[PDB]
Amino acid sequence: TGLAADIRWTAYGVPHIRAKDERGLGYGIGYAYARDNACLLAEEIVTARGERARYFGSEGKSSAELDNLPSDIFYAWLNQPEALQAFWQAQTPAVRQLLEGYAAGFNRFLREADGKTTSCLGQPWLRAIATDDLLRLTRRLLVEGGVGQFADALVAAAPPGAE
Amino acid sequence: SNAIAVGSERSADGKGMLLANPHFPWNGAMRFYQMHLTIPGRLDVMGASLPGLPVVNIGFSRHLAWTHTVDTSSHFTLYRLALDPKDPRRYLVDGRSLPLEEKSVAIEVRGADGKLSRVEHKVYQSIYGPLVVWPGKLDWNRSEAYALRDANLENTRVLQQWYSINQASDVADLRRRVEALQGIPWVNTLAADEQGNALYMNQSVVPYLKPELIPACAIPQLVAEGLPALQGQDSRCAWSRDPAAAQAGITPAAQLPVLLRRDFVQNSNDSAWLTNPASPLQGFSPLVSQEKPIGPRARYALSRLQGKQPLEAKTLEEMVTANHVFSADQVLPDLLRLCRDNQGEKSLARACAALAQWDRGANLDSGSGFVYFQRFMQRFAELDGAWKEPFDAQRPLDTPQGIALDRPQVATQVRQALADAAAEVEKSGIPDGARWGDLQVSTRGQERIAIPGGDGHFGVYNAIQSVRKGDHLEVVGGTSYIQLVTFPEEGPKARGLLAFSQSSDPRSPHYRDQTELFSRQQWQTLPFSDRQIDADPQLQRLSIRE
Ligand SMILES: *C(=O)CCCCCCCCCCCCC
Repeated sequence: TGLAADIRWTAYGVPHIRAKDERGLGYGIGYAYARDNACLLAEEIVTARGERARYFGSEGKSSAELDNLPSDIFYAWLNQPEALQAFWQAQTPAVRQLLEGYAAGFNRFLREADGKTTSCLGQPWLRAIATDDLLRLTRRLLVEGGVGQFADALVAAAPPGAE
Repeated sequence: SNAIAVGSERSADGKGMLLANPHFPWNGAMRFYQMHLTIPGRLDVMGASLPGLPVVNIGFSRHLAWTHTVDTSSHFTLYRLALDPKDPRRYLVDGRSLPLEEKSVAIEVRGADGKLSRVEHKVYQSIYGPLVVWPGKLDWNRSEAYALRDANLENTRVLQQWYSINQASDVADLRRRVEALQGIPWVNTLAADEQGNALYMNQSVVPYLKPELIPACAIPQLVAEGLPALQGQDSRCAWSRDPAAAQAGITPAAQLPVLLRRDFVQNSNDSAWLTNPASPLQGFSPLVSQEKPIGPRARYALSRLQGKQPLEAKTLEEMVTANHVFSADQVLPDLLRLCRDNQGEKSLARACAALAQWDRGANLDSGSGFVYFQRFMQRFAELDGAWKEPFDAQRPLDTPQGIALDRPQVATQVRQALADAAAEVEKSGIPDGARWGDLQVSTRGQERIAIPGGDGHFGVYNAIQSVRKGDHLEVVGGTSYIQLVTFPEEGPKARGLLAFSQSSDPRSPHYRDQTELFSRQQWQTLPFSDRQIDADPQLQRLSIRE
């Protein structure tokens, strides 16, 4: 609560979010983004949570074209609870509020959605999101120029046998 | 990605101007999304961002516009480990045997039977970070392994960094806010403001090693392949500490390239070096910026930007919409000469006809010459010493150029390359007088939309990357969010498009509306002022709370 946003959309579905604080601003962002891209975010959160194989089995790939299971291993390693928690505790109040609003706004759209702009309505993986999920997305983007480019290489790193 | 910032000394109105032309995926977790964010009195910023981020990543405000390009700086280092001779799960630092740490993760897997099973996986970690295996390159054998230290894992400042950029007033404020926090992971920043400053910063999170340590700490054979690899058996090859760095182990801001000018700055994913050739950026760490031959997108932009003529908004727009295949400038004239020299050679006839009739563009109506040209260039790239003028460090804007047709062996190889390229094009299902736009498309439901542009490796500023899917090339990345910003007295004038549209959902009214416009290269107003927003006949408004 204490979450309020004013949203204007201009041509082509461009949102203009006005609010009195970061929390309301987040709220508007997440609501507007969910209207256009709920399924994308849900899919990418699944990826970033390392839950691809759980929903889709080992035969599929993420949108970065990694096999589900190696992808899951990488993201489960990347986004361990302590990494998330340390990351959260380092955030400024303003950023925390931005993220809280966003999660809340995304979930509000999910509560109300009737399929008008959401093709994955009903899927078990389209779920309410939490701030940790946005931290998971953030960290996935953070390492895109580093260990992210070696996700497969990390999963493959196993010690030698008797050779 | 491309970025050009124009300052008071070159713009047609004596003020700042910015072209933002990032090249990013059309799907997934890096799909740009447009938004305007306002907390009245203290925040008013518009642009585009990555999924899940409640900040603007590339945008503009009242007196400022900025954008980003993937940099050539290193954001991690590999560490070659020397293994304990008695135990390949132990590694030596200063000759002391340290054990690897093991972290297990457990993953649920949906089986064929629809039921879940638990997969346990061990992740081996050293003091540097996790081990990585690239078979035939970075192995884990009985004498060596490689670990990876990612500098951005400890960058908790990334979100605060963009929020801060979103609040910046002008170029000097932006520079301050970016240098103070050092939260940018892996991009350059280019910016212009109303007063006419043009800024380039190679200001990101980059592993720090003092300059006297580099030659001794590098793995020579791996750095020559462009991998940031260090000796992990030596404690002195740990990233250096400098109390002025915002994060331990990273390069201080004072040591990263910055260029402040009133004429122009540009970047097309090459290093800082020739950001503006009138003022070269040099003497940086090899982890930071090296003096390497620029790609053709940069060469193209410099050929348009150098000189004394004023630059208009339209000038910069047309650098994108021209769809000019700049790599043609280097090879096509000699290639066409070789075609004339081999008239009546049956294998070359169709290729040479197509190439000589080609507009040298990646426009919708561009002839099949572009297709012949691409396949030839792919083979050309594999030839040894075929350039008439090879890269020259003293003429970096103008080399390489031309085909060494005077060397008889090269002439034989280039012709065989052209025959082979012709054959591949003729094998494929390309019709008769089919155009580039008939081939390159973006699928939208059961329909297809022709997409102009082409691969940036061929010097097309409007970079579009496609993959073969059935009978077409399906666009997967490239030109995405476009903004072109100027600063007339009333307020920022911003123009552009989101190439793939706001929504990735087929059910959306905004799934393909800007894609139709991108096809026709019809850029639009990006409304920023209340007035601009109110002038929009499609205006919708909703207020929400809980
Ligand atoms: C061309 O190189 C495209 C550059 C696009 C970069 C988008 C802005 C940078 C976003 C990184 C934010 C990291 C979030 C954790």
